[PDB]
Amino acid sequence: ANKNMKILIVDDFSTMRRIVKNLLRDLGFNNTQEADDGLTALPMLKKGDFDFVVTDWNMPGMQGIDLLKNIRADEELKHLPVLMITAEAKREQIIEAAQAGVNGYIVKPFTAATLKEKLDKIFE
Ligand code: BEF
Ligand SMILES: [Mg+2]
Repeated sequence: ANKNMKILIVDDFSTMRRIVKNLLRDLGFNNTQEADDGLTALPMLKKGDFDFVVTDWNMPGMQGIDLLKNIRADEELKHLPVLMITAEAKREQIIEAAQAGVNGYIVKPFTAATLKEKLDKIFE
């Protein structure tokens, strides 16, 4: 588990990207960059050579679910682990993200404790 892997934090809420960034720093990860919607994340992922994606769901531009499908439906981006963070706690929606290929999930609000937990869970 590289602690200097390039990570993209996607969320329409700036403060949330901010919180995620610091929790990640707390766990020994400071190579984070941001995108405020799935529409701005894609082009970044398209040439940024990121290693990990943490994405919100509910986003006006391109919903987090659609972003993961684009990442998956893309031969150069389909190995990217994706942790979905979001308020949508409905099982039917978690299922949907699972079928779409997400690697992990985590419901807002969460702590550094819970985050690290999820991260380790993901690396496979
Ligand atoms: F905006 Be995410 F669905 F919390
Ligand atoms: Mg949102």
